[PDB]
Amino acid sequence: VEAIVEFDYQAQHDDELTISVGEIITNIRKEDGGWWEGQINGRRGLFPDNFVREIKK
Amino acid sequence: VEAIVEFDYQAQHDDELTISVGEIITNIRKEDGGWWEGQINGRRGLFPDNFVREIK
Amino acid sequence: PARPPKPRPRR
Ligand code: NA
Ligand code: NA
Repeated sequence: VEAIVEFDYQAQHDDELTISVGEIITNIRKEDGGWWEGQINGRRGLFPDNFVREIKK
Repeated sequence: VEAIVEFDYQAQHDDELTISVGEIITNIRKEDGGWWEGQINGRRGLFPDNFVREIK
Repeated sequence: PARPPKPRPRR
């Protein structure tokens, strides 16, 4: 599962992933609650799902 | 189109709707971006859609 | 131009 960042978001906890508009997020593990875990080149972490769009195929 | 509040939200703007868990939001009109316009009581305003569940 | 979206609370 991959996704691309639609809105910027700054981590607020050491377990969160700071994402920026455009980046592709990989190794994405879903889960209800509004937060997903995945990696963007650098770090891995929990990022807010409503700020990114899931890629197809 | 109605929904029920899942998380609490304190409207941080004159045009925002303050919502509380359990409340029924109605006359909701959607719009991309993370904010919906709906109504509770006699109050209407904008609130984050991921903060409520749309009733089936 | 919608305002910035809000993340769902960490619960
Ligand atoms: Na999303
Ligand atoms: Na929702």
